[PDB]
Amino acid sequence: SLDTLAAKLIEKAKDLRAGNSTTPQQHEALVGTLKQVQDAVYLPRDDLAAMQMGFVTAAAIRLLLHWKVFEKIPDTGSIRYEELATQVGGDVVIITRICWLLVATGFLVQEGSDRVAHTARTRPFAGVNPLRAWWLMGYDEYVPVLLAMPRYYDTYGIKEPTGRLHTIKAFTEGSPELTVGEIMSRHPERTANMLISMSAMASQYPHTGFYDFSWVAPKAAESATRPLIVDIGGAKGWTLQAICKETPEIPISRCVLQDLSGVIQMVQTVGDEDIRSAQLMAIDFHKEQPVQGALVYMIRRILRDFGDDECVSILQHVVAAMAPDSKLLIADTVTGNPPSWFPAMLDFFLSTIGGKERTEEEFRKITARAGLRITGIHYSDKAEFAMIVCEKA
Amino acid sequence: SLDTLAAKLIEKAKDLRAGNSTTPQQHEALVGTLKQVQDAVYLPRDDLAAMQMGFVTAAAIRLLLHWKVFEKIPDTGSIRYEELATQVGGDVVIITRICWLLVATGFLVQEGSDRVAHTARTRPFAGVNPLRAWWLMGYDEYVPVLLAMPRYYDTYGIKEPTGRLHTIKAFTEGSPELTVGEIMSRHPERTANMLISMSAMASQYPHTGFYDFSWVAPKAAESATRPLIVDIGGAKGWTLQAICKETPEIPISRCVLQDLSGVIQMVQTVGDEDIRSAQLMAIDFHKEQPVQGALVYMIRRILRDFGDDECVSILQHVVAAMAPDSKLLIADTVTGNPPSWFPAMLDFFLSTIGGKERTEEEFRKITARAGLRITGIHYSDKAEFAMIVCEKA
Ligand SMILES: Nc1ncnc2c1ncn2[C@@H]1O[C@H](CSCC[C@H](N)C(=O)O)[C@@H](O)[C@H]1O
Ligand SMILES: Nc1ncnc2c1ncn2[C@@H]1O[C@H](CSCC[C@H](N)C(=O)O)[C@@H](O)[C@H]1O
Repeated sequence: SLDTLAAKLIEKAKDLRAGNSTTPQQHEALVGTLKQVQDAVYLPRDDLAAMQMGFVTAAAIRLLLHWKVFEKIPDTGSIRYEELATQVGGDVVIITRICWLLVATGFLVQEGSDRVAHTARTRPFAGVNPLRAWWLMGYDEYVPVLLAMPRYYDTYGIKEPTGRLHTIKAFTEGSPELTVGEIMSRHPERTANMLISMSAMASQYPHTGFYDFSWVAPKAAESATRPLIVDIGGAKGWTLQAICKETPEIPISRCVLQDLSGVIQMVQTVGDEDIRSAQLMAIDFHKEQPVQGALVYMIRRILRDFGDDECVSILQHVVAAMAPDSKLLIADTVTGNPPSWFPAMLDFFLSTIGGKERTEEEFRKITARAGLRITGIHYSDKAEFAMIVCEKA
Repeated sequence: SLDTLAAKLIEKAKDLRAGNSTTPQQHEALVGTLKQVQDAVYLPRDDLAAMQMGFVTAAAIRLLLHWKVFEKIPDTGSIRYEELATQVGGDVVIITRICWLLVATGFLVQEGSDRVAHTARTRPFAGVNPLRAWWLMGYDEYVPVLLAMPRYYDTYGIKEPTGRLHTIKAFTEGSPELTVGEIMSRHPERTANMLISMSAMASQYPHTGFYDFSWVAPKAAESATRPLIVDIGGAKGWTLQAICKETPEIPISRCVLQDLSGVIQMVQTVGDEDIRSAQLMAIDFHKEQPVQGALVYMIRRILRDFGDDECVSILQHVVAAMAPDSKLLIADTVTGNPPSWFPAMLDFFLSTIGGKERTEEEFRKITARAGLRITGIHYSDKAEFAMIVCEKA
């Protein structure tokens, strides 16, 4: 309410006067209450004007990024607009007008009428760091695809986008007949930033803590030879390392990391001593599962990138390798009906490449097509991210 | 400070509890305080999340609008996603996934597992109305232009765009020979939407209530043909209708509604009997004012669309048509320095069409260059909006 929002501000202001910085918990509670109060107070004209302001504050940030303006405003203190314009090589009037938008929305501050300064909200834009790369990748790569969606569905019909061909992304790029991978292969720099981005995306999901792997240990004692955990598309093997650190009774040397050859060779050359103790295999999980009869096959944050038919193809190759008692674990969001905001947004972004976040019933459909039955679903603390446990039907 | 902000929230809360209802001014003030709270507590990750939520929500709204979903969701009650999908002729799965984005933020409500309902936030999208038209103008006609700004300034240099030709909008449209008004005026559905949007946001752009016209009604008696008010670029004459309703002794038949040929022809097709009884007239105000000796020439929300020199040239044509007792009235946004929140947003948008928001002093310098003397400036008490009353120097 208005009063409880006031109470959280009074508390913040008092605690700062006491040299006690804000808790992350305290911060999320304050911004959540603000949003609640805004949703209660704002009328539709306020909602829509706030949305339009969001477009122009992002466009202003993008333009000042392009002009290298945030780098020229010093981390502390200020710079005169005239001096900023000289260093940029442009007209002080237009540079000032763009800065004034960000002054009016609290991103920058003016010291007098003559000078401009960073705030905490703009310092991440003044140099190299993951937030600035994440920001630029969302803006440059996704906003035009979002704007192209009405035209996309005009062309293809109001139908769920499911293939690796004719994606919204590739359509936006002008090459719907190519895969996003064929398109990105012609764009070195953008391929570099797409690799930065989705490695940062996997940083946000827990590797362990919500699923008990210890049932592997008695199987590992009964059999000295059976492969234990096969990580299909496991990137640099960090999930396997975390699992085996968590349960030392699972020898990483009896686990298998599968990925693309370029990923495996850099694991062979730079990864830790434990991940190099594992069996490392270049594979194409669209075509093959080479390890036969392992206790566990794990597919983590992969199926979300693909439509139902491509997922069933991936799963059927694994099922063919499974022994009757093997488990296939899918680590992904089991999105709710209706979904919470973060998975709902991620699902919208996945629609541009042919993927989606699946409900429990949708996961049951594709696992059954592949000859599997879901026997448990174990949820993490994060946004319905879960371990789906499957056995042969 | 946080403490003065909390204080304002608390006193707002008390009046509501105490029975007194929120006046329009108090609503605008509370929204302003909530924005100040946002600027004071948001961190970069909150800004990134808000940018992403705004862009995704806008794209979901635009798609569901384009698909006629909001039209098919009943005004109250709920409708099954399957019925909705059948009625719009689309796949229930992709329609649900998009609705789920709006459900997650509270724009739509989901009932049970399979029904969806409007809220007050989405009913504006269900049919044609001024607020929806304002939002569509921003989103369809300007958001793609924001994305062209870096290329535009790489093409023409980092300098304030002040020309009526080669605007960023015309650059994006591919029509270097045309002003923005001409571009819009050549497409019937874009024109129709623009006309409807001119009644929106009366909270920023009031049509009556800040300037007294009753002095015109005596002058009406002094002649039978003398034009009383000439509405230069008056769109569909909404402002003339509002003036003539407020002062019934100004007959609309003695008023002239002027606009581009494509706009004025559409006004003929969609206008009611009242405006069709005025004198409609195609003009080009960059080159002419063809009505000589009218009592009042009104120039409402025109000068904001053009740069200084162009505004002087437009005003000069009108000055040349004025009789000695004529008045030239400029109705427009008048903001401070730096601009307030809403004019700051519009100033950034207007840079794409060669215009800007202005202070009172900036307007005084332009009227002086045009040979006008300002005899009064009558501000709205609810908006940064004024009537600037002028006569020949
Ligand atoms: N056809 C293919 N065969 C094997 N691996 C592939 C593949 N296509 C993509 N990959 C790999 O699959 C991974 C998807 S990102 C998922 C990584 C990891 N499972 C996690 O915890 O998030 C990438 O590392 C990529 O290199
Ligand atoms: N060269 C020109 N000659 C006449 N009208 C023009 C014009 N260029 C733009 N316009 C008109 O200027 C108007 C700007 S929008 C302002 C409309 C109205 N006076 C109001 O305040 O509600 C539009 O209707 C547009 O069609």
